[PDB]
Amino acid sequence: QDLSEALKEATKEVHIRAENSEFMRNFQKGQVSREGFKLVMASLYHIYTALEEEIERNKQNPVYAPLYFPEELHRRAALEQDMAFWYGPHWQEAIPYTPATQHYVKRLHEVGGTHPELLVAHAYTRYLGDLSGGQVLKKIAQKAMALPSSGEGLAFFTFPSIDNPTKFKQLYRARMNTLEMTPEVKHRVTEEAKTAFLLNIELFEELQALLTE
Ligand code: HEM
Repeated sequence: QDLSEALKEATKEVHIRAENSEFMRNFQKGQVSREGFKLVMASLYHIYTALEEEIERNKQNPVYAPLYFPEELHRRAALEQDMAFWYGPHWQEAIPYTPATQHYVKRLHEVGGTHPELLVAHAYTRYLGDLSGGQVLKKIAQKAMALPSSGEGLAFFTFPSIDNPTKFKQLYRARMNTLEMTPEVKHRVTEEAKTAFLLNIELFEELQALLTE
């Protein structure tokens, strides 16, 4: 069975759980505040920073290399612009770095540094979501918070080098399917994808509590 299918199957249950975290439930209903939106976007800034550091570290490693698409996919630059938008020109000392964010970053560095054959799980969990359901979330954010169609403050959700997210997702899946796969790697990759999802749920749990304190 192809890796792209194996990952979709292995994470469909946990995905349902992630959508129904209290934070995402509120987000999807259009009940996201600037305060809540800033917290989550600052946490993604740290997460994607770590993810992409490790991608760059492993760009030539054949257990990752076919998924090397910085121009199309990388989010760090977009997130910097968003941080300048939401937090102002001194954003680097204004943005929070929460413990649940630190925990996700830590696992990203473990994977990138010690288990790079699992990095695909982490890329899959973030980028394929961003190209799919992230575009729905963009539209809700825009409407909730009166964010302009010109895209300021939502650079994260914008892929100016990808014409068509569906076709690119199909390419990315096809290329995932060219990674050298053994039963051992496949099984652990799908497990790590479930972990990546849990790390995201734990962040959403944490942020909700911080908003409700
Ligand atoms: C309310 C929150 C969310 C909504 C409404 C949402 C919605 C979606 C939608 C509509 C799709 C496309 C499904 C399909 O094409 O069959 C999707 C795919 C995806 N979503 Fe999300 N999602 C949300 C949260 C998340 C979170 C928190 C993660 C990961 C952290 C994520 C990861 C993904 C991934 C990896 C895919 C690709 C599945 C695949 O094709 O293999 N989603 N999601």
